[PDB]
Amino acid sequence: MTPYEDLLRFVLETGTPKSDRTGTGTRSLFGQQMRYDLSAGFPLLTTKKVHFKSVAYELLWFLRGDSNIGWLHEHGVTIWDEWASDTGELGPIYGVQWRSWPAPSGEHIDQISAALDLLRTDPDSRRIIVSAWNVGEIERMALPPCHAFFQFYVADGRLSCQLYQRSADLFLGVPFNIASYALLTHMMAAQAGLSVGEFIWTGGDCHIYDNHVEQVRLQLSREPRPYPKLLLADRDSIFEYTYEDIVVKNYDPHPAIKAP
Amino acid sequence: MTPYEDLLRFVLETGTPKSDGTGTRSLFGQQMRYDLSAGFPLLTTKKVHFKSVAYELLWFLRGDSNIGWLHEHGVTIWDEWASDTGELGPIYGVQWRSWPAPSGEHIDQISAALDLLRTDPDSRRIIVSAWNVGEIERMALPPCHAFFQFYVADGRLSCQLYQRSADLFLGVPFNIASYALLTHMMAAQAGLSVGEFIWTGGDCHIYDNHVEQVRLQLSREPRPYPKLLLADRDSIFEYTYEDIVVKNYDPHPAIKAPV
Ligand SMILES: O=c1ccn([C@H]2C[C@H](O)[C@@H](COP(=O)(O)O)O2)c(=O)[nH]1
Ligand SMILES: O=c1ccn([C@H]2C[C@H](O)[C@@H](COP(=O)(O)O)O2)c(=O)[nH]1
Repeated sequence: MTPYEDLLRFVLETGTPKSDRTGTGTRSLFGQQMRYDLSAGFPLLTTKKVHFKSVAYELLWFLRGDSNIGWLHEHGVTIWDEWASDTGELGPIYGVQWRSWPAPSGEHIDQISAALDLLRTDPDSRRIIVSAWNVGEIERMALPPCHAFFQFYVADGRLSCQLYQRSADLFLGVPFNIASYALLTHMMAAQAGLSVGEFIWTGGDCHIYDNHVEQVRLQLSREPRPYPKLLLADRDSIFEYTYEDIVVKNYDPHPAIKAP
Repeated sequence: MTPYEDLLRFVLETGTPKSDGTGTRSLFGQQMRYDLSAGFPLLTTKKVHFKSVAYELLWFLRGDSNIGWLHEHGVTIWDEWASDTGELGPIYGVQWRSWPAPSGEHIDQISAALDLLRTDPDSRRIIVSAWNVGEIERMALPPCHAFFQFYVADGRLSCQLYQRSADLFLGVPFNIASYALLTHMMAAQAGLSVGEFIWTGGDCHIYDNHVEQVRLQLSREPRPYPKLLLADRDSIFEYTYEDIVVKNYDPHPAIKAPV
């Protein structure tokens, strides 16, 4: 019922001091795991208000296979601007690898479509995998992939997804990542004719930045509310979902906490 | 602490029955954690064939696509898949040592990782991937231990493996010992102590034809782990089988992989 907050508390109390690329100190643990039963509720956080619009649009953008911020801008989303070129380009980041992993043949692999196929025709496959960690291409990316690699699993007509995320800004970043992949899992399940199972979040370096400590204590003092419910309009292709096809119902968070 | 045996028990009791030719019990997203300071996680509840483990890893480090070097040393675990020339495709070690970049250049992920460990231990990008989406079809089969990350805190090197598919009875004992061993080498080459080895799996399964063997293993009292000693070397690529001594290994009898 509070996998994120449990993890957040554990790292707060138990994390090891560790210097960071950004010059801010962190407390961190390595190899941590959160598990959500999606059937019980949609894990958009209630102990602090999370901006779902940013989440949903970024995901739709990924599913386009889009390396340009343009389409995000058409929709008022600016979360990627900082890193873009004067043309708006970011290099072959997430979505580009999801939809268009360049194969030696000179062709391209749509990992999203490949996975949906497997889920429909061979649900017991243990190879239903999407990777964004394209070693040869990472240098051309504005940023190395963070949520790097994910797998699907099917049991009893329920779809599960496990994400491997190599680095996790537990306070500022992870709440978006959880919501994003949960959303992805609903979209995949709907398109594969399955229901939702578990979302499993597995992290590499899980850290609380030193300048978020007070914000974390605030958030940990709050009693979680019941989770909202996720609803999707009917579509016959994952690539046809729009922002308007998604509804987050009964989302009742505590107030947003702004970070320094 | 016996994370392996715990996991085995857990999957045996709560696993979902499934298909694939043999059926399995399956759980998804299971994690195991070993403090390498406390001992080398070479299983004591059955004799684990470490010879095959150690040689396989050394073979990986070589970047070798062909099984020749493994026969040279008596190891037959990869036979069932080789071509008549004994090639396997760009499996594990090819990806570790020479991931083909679009530039025509090859990336040595091992050296890159070692270099970060020496140069920038705080890095959260210290990763080796075998999951080369474009090359998987050329491989005799797709990678199981698909990729791994290193992490340093307080001079201690931890490693995390992501393994998409896990034969809990036959495969996982090797995967643990192999990545445990690789962490010791990396730590030594980097001037670090050993921290934790974290095993994270995808489809974690016991084959239906392994249940009796699994029960035998679980009735056995676990014994203290052995200790691993690595002779000195100047480079991770120069280690040899003889550099690797597992002291004080006192396992219960091996358990034959059924037919
Ligand atoms: O989807 C993301 C992307 C980034 N980060 C955080 C983790 C790190 O704190 C930082 C990126 O820093 P590096 O690990 O690359 O150094 O951003 C996330 O938490 N989730
Ligand atoms: O290092 C390895 C390699 C393979 N396997 C197992 C997992 C599966 O049972 C089988 C590979 O089959 P697929 O998941 O590819 O179907 O081998 C392991 O457990 N460890």
